Amino acid sequence: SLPDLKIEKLDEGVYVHTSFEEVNGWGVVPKHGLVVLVNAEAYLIDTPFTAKDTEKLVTWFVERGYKIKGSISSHFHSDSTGGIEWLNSRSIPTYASELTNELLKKDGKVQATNSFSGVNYWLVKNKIEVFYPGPGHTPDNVVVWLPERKILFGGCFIKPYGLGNLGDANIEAWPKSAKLLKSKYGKAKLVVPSHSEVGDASLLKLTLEQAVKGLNESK
Ligand SMILES: CCOC(=O)[C@]1(CS)N[C@H](C(=O)O)C(C)(C)S1
Ligand SMILES: [Zn+2]
Ligand SMILES: [Zn+2]
Repeated sequence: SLPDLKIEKLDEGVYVHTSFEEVNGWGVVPKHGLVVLVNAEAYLIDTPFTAKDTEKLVTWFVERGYKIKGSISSHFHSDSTGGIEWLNSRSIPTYASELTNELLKKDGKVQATNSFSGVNYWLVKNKIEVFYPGPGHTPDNVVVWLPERKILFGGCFIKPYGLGNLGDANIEAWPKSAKLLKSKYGKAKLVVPSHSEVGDASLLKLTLEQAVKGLNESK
């Protein structure tokens, strides 16, 4: 038995959802995403691993009076996209980058119904921004920025204590992508990783250090 879906308030209008999955060779893996509230509407920043937990997460906010206006997935792995199929079946708009949707399609997985293409994209103008720092953990990984809270969801790109699975990684680009991320969000109040605890902007520095060290160790 895996731990249950957790939902925890992080800031005004910002909640961290944590789901858990058994991943062969990694044991029980936690995955953090966000739910962001704008007025009476809720946006999912990454879906939980599974449809079950995506439904639980949606139910919780609907029962509390928030309409689910959409989800955005930060990269194509199923810890960010596992609930897209279920959201689509409920006519809740799902978003992912063009490249993320291409990689879903290539793996025979359900795609988001909406795609965006380019370095920056406003999911909600002035409230929820999407930014592509370049390849790192995967070729498609993006981050999500909440300007009114100075909170950055770094997703599986933020790796403060070790890079993790390099199977889909672009280790030669990750240092550059990490330097770009740090220079753009160096003033973030909070940085939310997918697989470790929330921290401050130093998680940007630590990530860059881990990327540079990972590229060095591949000699
Ligand atoms: C489907 C299970 O796989 C995953 O969804 C991830 C996506 S990042 N794979 C990673 C890895 O293999 O290191 C992880 C940190 C274990 S979680
Ligand atoms: Zn991943
Ligand atoms: Zn991940």
